[PDB]
Amino acid sequence: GVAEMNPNVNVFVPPRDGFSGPAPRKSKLICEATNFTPKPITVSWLKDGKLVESGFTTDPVTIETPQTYKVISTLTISEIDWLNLNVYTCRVDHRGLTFLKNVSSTC
Amino acid sequence: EMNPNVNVFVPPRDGFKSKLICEATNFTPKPITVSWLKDGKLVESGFTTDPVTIEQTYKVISTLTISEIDWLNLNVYTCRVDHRGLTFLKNVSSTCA
Amino acid sequence: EIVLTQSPGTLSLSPGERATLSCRASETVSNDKVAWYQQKPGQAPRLLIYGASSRATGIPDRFSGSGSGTDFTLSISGLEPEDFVVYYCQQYASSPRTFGQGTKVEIKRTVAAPSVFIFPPSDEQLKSGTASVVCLLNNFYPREAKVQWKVDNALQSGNSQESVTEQDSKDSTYSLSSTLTLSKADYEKHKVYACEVTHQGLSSPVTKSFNRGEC
Amino acid sequence: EIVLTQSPGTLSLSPGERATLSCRASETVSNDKVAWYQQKPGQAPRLLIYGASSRATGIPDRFSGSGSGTDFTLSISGLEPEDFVVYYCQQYASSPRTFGQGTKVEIKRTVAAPSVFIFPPSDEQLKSGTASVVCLLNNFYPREAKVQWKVDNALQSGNSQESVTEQDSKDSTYSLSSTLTLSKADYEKHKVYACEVTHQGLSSPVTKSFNRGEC
Amino acid sequence: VTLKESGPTLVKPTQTLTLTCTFSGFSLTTTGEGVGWIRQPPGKALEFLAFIYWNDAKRYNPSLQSRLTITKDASKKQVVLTLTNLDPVDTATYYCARTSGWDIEFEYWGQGTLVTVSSGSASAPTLFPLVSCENSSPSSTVAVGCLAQDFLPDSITFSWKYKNNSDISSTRGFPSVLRGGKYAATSQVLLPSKDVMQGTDEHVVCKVQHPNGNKEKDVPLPVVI
Amino acid sequence: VTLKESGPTLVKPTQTLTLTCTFSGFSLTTTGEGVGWIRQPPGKALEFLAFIYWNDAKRYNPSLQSRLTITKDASKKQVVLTLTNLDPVDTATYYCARTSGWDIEFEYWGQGTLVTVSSGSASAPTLFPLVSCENSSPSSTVAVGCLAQDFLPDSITFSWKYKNNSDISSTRGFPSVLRGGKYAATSQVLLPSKDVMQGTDEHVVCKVQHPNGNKEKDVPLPVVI
Ligand SMILES: *[C@@H]1O[C@H](CO)[C@@H](O[C@@H]2O[C@H](CO)[C@@H](O)[C@H](O)[C@H]2NC(C)=O)[C@H](O)[C@H]1NC(C)=O
Ligand SMILES: *[C@@H]1O[C@H](CO)[C@@H](O[C@@H]2O[C@H](CO)[C@@H](O)[C@H](O)[C@H]2NC(C)=O)[C@H](O)[C@H]1NC(C)=O
Repeated sequence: GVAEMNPNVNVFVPPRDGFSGPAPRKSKLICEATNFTPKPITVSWLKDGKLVESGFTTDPVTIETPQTYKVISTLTISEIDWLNLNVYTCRVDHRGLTFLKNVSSTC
Repeated sequence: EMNPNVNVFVPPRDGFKSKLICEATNFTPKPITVSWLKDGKLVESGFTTDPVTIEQTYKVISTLTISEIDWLNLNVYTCRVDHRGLTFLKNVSSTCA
Repeated sequence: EIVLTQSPGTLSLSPGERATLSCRASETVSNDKVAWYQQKPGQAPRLLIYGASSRATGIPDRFSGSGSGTDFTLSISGLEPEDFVVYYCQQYASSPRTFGQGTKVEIKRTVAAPSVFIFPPSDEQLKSGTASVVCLLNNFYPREAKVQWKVDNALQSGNSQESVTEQDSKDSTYSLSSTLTLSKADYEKHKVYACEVTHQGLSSPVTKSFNRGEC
Repeated sequence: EIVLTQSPGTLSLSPGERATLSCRASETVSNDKVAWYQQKPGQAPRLLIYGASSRATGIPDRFSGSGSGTDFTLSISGLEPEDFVVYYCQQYASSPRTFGQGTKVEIKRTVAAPSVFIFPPSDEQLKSGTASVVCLLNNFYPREAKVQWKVDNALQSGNSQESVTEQDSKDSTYSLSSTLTLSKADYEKHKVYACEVTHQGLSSPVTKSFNRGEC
Repeated sequence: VTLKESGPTLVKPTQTLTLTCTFSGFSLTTTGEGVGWIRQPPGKALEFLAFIYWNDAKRYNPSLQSRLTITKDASKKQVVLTLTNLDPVDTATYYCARTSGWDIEFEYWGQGTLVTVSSGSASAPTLFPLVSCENSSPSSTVAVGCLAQDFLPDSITFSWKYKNNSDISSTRGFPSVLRGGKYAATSQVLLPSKDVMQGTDEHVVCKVQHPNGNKEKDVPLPVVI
Repeated sequence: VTLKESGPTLVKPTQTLTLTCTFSGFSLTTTGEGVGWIRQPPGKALEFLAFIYWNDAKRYNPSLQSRLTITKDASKKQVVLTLTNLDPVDTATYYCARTSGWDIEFEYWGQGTLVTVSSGSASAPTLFPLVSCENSSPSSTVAVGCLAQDFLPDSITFSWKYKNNSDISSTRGFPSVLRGGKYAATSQVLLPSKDVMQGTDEHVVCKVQHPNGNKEKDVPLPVVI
């Protein structure tokens, strides 16, 4: 068949005018990680403690001296759930370590 | 021939140099040009273009390298998309501003 | 003293063609007392035709043996897949008997692209005071190949062996093992270790180099 | 009346091997008055050997002609790349003279996968009252292939032609054209039009279907 | 020693066919010299028709007995071949050769002429566009064809050109096929998909040449992308 | 008619070598019957040593004259072959056959035994890890080897197993090579790049069997992912 690092969780949220389409409007959530090796990360979405099993598309991990990689994910959400102040957490499992990142729309 | 859906993402309110993604999914044909602006001025360097994937539709995304100081000062980053001669603009700003 | 030489040393055949084997003798043979033998790499040899005139018991009629004097051609019709072995010709009219070199046959397969993987020695082997670097090749054809070591722009010879396996039953390929042995003092002075492979199917030699203690 | 049959009708050869051509005759020939001719697809025929005994002027010595009675074998050594044409044997001792069938040779090339592209008829052709559906295949080997039409789970026969090109100089392949002709009234009643291809290199037939006026 | 054939190329069935085997460089005064006729249909082998020896001695094929006439001439150095009761299925390219000796037969062949036996007249070729429907898997390349129908004789060479007056390597070309008396030709080209989805050319022209009318018609490119 | 060979397998050079060609099913009372000795080095062809006829008449090879002795016996139905002045370069597998008639020679062969002539004793096989270094182009598949050195004789069959007590198709196996008196062997295995990056195994074992000691050592597997 010697570089061991930790992933950096980066969660993207839509702006105040990022919703479009017929009512109810829908948006997307992106959780990316860069500068980490190896790549045992499994994409998992948690909505207020509830595991999401539908509406997500896990794209294949691409390729960006250690060899780094990047993974891009997409989760379909709704505008109604965004107005109820629901915290979305991007679960990251890297070599057994659990990485969490709580985001919301509170100013 | 369909109009691409321009969507620009913003960093979270509670902090995160972040990145800007301008998705243009559900577009045809495959060729598409995506650029970036900064307060109405052309951007020379500081951004890349990911290869177009396959979702018949495709998927094209762009990454812009910005800073936290230059993002919370009422700066508009319009994602100019030229598709079949049609220029698509999307002006975004701070949600809490 | 009769010297028997079988030329060529190797030949590529096909499953269902004619394979001609030659048996050159230094001098003549009385009453054409030349016999052929079949030996399998892993089993015991067997006698096919005695005296090059009549066949023995248990030998199919597809084996034909003719020739007299200093020429003996062993023609075989319908080469079965289980007959790709090394054959020999032996005479018993010399007082005493003598043997030859032998001819090795194989299946004519298209030339592929081998992938050479060099394994640097581990740290546990260096503690004993000896080091060895291997140069393994897989899926190459034919058996004829050249393996050379180029360390610090210098060619090493007289201290490297070349051992090759047999033909695969399901792949019809070969695999050689070239181990470069050296001492502990001769391993801590050089920097780059690699082996050069020259293959018919490759338009340019491929070298796999590494760094000392940086991989 | 002497009937000459040349079997087989086709044979695959190699650039530098021996090509044997047979010439079977219904009866015997007086004084072995059988001659061979060489014809190129696009030029005029020429006489190589007259009487199957002596060669003519301007013919290389690599062409050998032997045989007598009802057997005539045309052996050629060193088949040049510019000799892949159709040869014929003709006798002139029958009062009058008769010809045969001929044997077509080709270059032994590996089997590939053809790429079938079916082109539905345009709207301008339908205005004249006639419709035609083509079934074009390229880069396939050998020439032997089966083309069948399956429209509405029905096999159409007796109204489709099969025309194939010659051997390519740089590709050594062939290209056949299968046009399915029909009337305007017979084209507005069916829905799916496709042609089935059965190739040796393909383990499953590939069908390219479309929709009437929806592509 | 050379020979040349000439005569009409478009004749009607069941009428009169005449061909001349013009030769120059020898005379029919020695022995063992004769001129024959050999034809080959486009898809069949050589066929024997008749042969004439010297000293006013000619033979005929029993299969075509009492159907062909041989008229030699020592003044014009040519032989007139009259063919009556024509048949469209007998369309073949006739040839004539010269024999030098008993052993040598048909050594110096001629050139030959193409004679088409059909009831139709000379009409300009009609070109029809061929829309390419390559859905699902476009594979590697997408091809476009230019249909050719209602042309006589088969003397059309295809030539593909770009929209900006360029040259396209056609190479692949199918021969003609008898379609109820007339001929039908089809020719395509393997155009890469990279130059189609990127270029602004929406169609290509199909320019062909024919001695009975230079017809041309561009074909649309639906593309796949 | 069957034959069987037996004797020591580990002997020292320049001492005494004795082999017995045990046979049962026939007797040396007729004419044209004899037993010979044929050896073959691992990489060379067959070599003739000696042959003995009946009625107390034996011959010797002029190349090895005055170096071999033949002692037959009609009571034990076996022939004792004494080999003096051994040489490590003469290591070969000896065979013996029986001849039935003048024309038929060496028809019923035996089994044969492997005799190694070396000054070293029987030592346990020393296994060493072989860490792979494949940089730049990952290619498609990467193999891992298990070094085997200082073993005698060559009776080691390699076997690869996973961390969870499974089976790995080794298939590929290289023969041993003489290394200054001892033997050295190396065995690799083609592991797919998909299974390695999926499992969580950090090392694999190299289990081998030898009649002079069952040694094993795991090699590091830094994985790719
Ligand atoms: C006509 O337009 C075509 C575009 O379809 C041109 O083809 C391009 O130019 C290069 C060089 O001539 C060609 O080899 C390629 O097929 C095309 N380029 C790419 C990047 O696809 C063609 O050159 C034009 N003709 C002329 C005379 O300029
Ligand atoms: C031991 O672990 C290995 C992991 O390296 C297992 O191999 C995987 O499981 C399947 C089913 O047995 C194998 O066919 C594949 O090679 C591996 N899967 C993938 C997706 O790579 C192996 O199964 C385990 N052994 C047992 C007995 O469960």
